[PDB]
Amino acid sequence: PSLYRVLILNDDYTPMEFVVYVLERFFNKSREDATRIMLHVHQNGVGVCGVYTYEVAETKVAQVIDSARRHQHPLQCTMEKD
Ligand SMILES: [Mg+2]
Repeated sequence: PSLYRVLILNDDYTPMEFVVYVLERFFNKSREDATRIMLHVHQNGVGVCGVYTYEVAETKVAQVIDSARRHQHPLQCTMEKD
């Protein structure tokens, strides 16, 4: 039962608030944690949102893209074997 990391990539145009909204909503973070991960990514260029089983991980990558495309932001999100 291998696991997979769900990451988001930093870009220069996506609002800070939407990134915080995303983590709170799709990754189940309190607003303190959300703020941390968002700030971390902003400086590091990449950050782990969470770690799940493959398909759980897969659903979360898809929901972040589908969501990002509706707010019309270019937030990049993908996965990788933990
Ligand atoms: Mg390990």
